[PDB]
Amino acid sequence: EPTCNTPSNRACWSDGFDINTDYEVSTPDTGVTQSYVFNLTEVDNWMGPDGVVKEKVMLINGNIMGPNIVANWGDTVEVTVINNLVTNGTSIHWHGIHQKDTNLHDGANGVTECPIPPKGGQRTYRWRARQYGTSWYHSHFSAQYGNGVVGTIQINGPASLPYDIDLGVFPITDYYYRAADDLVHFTQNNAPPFSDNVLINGTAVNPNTGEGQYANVTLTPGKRHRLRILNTSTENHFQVSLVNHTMTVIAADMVPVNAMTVDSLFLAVGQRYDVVIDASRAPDNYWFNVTFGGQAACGGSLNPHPAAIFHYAGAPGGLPTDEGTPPVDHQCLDTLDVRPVVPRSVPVNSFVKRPDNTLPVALDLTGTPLFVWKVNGSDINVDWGKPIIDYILTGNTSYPVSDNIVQVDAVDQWTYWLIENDPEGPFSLPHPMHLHGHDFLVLGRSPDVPAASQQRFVFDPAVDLARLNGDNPPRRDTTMLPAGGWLLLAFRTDNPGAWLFHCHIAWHVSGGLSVDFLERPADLRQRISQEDEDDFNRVCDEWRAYWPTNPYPKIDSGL
Ligand SMILES: *[C@@H]1O[C@H](CO)[C@@H](O[C@@H]2O[C@H](CO)[C@@H](O)[C@H](O)[C@H]2NC(C)=O)[C@H](O)[C@H]1NC(C)=O
Ligand SMILES: *[C@@H]1O[C@H](CO)[C@@H](O[C@@H]2O[C@H](CO)[C@@H](O)[C@H](O)[C@H]2NC(C)=O)[C@H](O)[C@H]1NC(C)=O
Ligand SMILES: *[C@@H]1O[C@H](CO)[C@@H](O[C@@H]2O[C@H](CO)[C@@H](O)[C@H](O)[C@H]2NC(C)=O)[C@H](O)[C@H]1NC(C)=O
Ligand SMILES: *[C@@H]1O[C@H](CO)[C@@H](O[C@@H]2O[C@H](CO)[C@@H](O)[C@H](O)[C@H]2NC(C)=O)[C@H](O)[C@H]1NC(C)=O
Ligand SMILES: *[C@@H]1O[C@H](CO)[C@@H](O)[C@H](O)[C@H]1NC(C)=O
Ligand SMILES: *[C@@H]1O[C@H](CO)[C@@H](O)[C@H](O)[C@H]1NC(C)=O
Ligand SMILES: [Cl-]
Ligand SMILES: [Cu+2]
Ligand SMILES: [Cu+2]
Ligand SMILES: [Cu+2]
Ligand SMILES: [Cu+2]
Ligand SMILES: [Xe]
Ligand SMILES: [Xe]
Ligand SMILES: [Xe]
Repeated sequence: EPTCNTPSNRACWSDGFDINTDYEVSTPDTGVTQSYVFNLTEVDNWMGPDGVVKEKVMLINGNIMGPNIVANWGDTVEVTVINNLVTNGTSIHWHGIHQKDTNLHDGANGVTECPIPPKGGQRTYRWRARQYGTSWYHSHFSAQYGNGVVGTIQINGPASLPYDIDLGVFPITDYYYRAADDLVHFTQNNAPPFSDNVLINGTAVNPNTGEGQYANVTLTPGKRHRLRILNTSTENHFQVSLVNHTMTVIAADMVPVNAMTVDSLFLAVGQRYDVVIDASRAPDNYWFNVTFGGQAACGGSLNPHPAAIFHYAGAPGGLPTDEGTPPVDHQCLDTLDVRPVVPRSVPVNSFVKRPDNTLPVALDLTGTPLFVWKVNGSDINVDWGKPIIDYILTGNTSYPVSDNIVQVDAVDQWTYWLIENDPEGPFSLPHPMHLHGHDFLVLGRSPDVPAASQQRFVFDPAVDLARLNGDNPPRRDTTMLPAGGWLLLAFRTDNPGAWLFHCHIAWHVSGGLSVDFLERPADLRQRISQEDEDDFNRVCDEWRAYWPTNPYPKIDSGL
């Protein structure tokens, strides 16, 4: 908990801890634990926020999102998850939480654990808050989170700018009336649909019926407000802007950055930005707009103008009256202009593309179903009843090809990775690439061009080394893989474990778009505590015993 964190000095946190402390190697010892229970249930014919009745939802504690997790830098977070769905297993991934030597609590069913069985299955996750900022959690059971199994994480800590009010979490998500599993089946043979609506902080207005409500945020005039924006969608990538206001970014994902004032922001799926907003405009009501760019290549909604209201306290009630100005087209790309407060530096003056450091993404339209995604020649397909961790605990090293294991034995070294976006395929799409267990450095990407321009780019050392940035590049957990192009990433092998790396569009990871970095398997087997081993076995026991009774087939990757 904080001892010197105030509106005038958000840079300070407590004795020996501030915005400049390297939070990757230094953690406050609070001795405090925050507890939550997530009770999952399945509801049919559920009337949602915009009036529309949905066939089926799967909810945490009977709400549209689960608990808002709130703790301090250095606390422990402990969550009991109880699966009262009918047929589905479940696993909760803590997106943005590195799980430093807690790989078994990562929530990747088929990798770190088996799914928690239905009809009362239970498991407790426990992790340390070694990073402060805005994150989120969600099911990793195929596309299950598309049904409602999702919520926010707020870990308090220092910030790179002074601010007066913390408005809290502000999750933005696409919203589909059809259920996740039908959408998985749909996207296996059909391009993904636009979203029926966009929920902002849990609420939206129906574009046809006018039912539902606008998110309504009250700003205190003259004050600096921290707003924690998240994109918790399954596919939609968002552009956001506040009419007649700027936003000053103070963090990207769970990494604080030097303050950057912008008129608008692109958020890929899974991305977060903490911003500061100054209520220094005439007291009034202002639209907060969700827009799309990129020639629909990274999403869209059937609601043409999803919005929230920003209301100055003391202003009249009612709807904003200035519809404002369309933001610049972000071309399905996040900004590489952010600079982490705590710096990292690495050499970018030489690189050789090789099979062992290249991950070629490929759309295969030649099998069944129609749309199958492959990485390095293979579509991922995990075994819920036999996670990689079971191999580790059993000394078995013959992993199925379908597990897309990329084994990395280097101890605490920087590793570089070239991701190629189907430069020779029929067509290519932007993908939000997400890495479990670490933040990566974004050293660079193919030239920024319009998202649907069909331009194809292969890494060329001769011209591309010069475009790389090794001097405190963007560091975060999610970044865009340009359509038709490439992305050059780097992470340090400081955390033994099995760590998924995949596109975060539910339909694409469903259809195979992922690898699994097996980081220091040898060190891993040694760091698994007896309590994690026993509990891993207990849960796998119960799943394996349940699965032969499940009425439904596994129809996708499992992720
Ligand atoms: C998870 O539970 C859902 C909800 O019942 C299942 O989704 C159904 O799946 C079947 C078989 O593919 C479809 O015919 C239905 O249309 C789906 N219903 C809905 C509302 O999506 C899904 O099969 C379950 N997954 C597993 C492996 O148990
Ligand atoms: C997001 O929505 C939540 C849920 O409605 C809001 O939480 C409420 O905040 C108001 C104003 O402080 C309180 O009167 C309620 O008691 C809160 N409800 C709960 C359950 O927390 C939250 O304010 C919204 N976020 C933003 C940024 O406006
Ligand atoms: C959003 O919330 C604010 C805060 O409650 C509402 O502002 C009030 O609006 C009424 C008239 O509707 C005024 O009489 C009050 O003086 C306002 N309170 C404050 C603190 O300014 C506002 O109505 C809400 N906006 C909408 C459209 O629902
Ligand atoms: C921000 O969102 C608002 C509210 O959805 C948009 O306002 C609508 O603008 C359209 C386009 O001309 C009008 O036809 C509607 O009547 C407006 N609706 C309301 C409720 O007033 C606004 O256009 C959006 N601005 C941007 C820049 O996207
Ligand atoms: C889960 O929630 C249900 C429905 O509200 C409740 O009846 C049940 O007791 C809960 N189970 C547990 C173990 O919390
Ligand atoms: C991709 O597969 C090739 C075999 O064709 C292998 O040599 C290479 O190491 C693989 N790359 C990665 C990072 O898995
Ligand atoms: Cl993660
Ligand atoms: Cu995620
Ligand atoms: Cu994740
Ligand atoms: Cu993708
Ligand atoms: Cu994941
Ligand atoms: Xe590099
Ligand atoms: Xe990576
Ligand atoms: Xe990948």
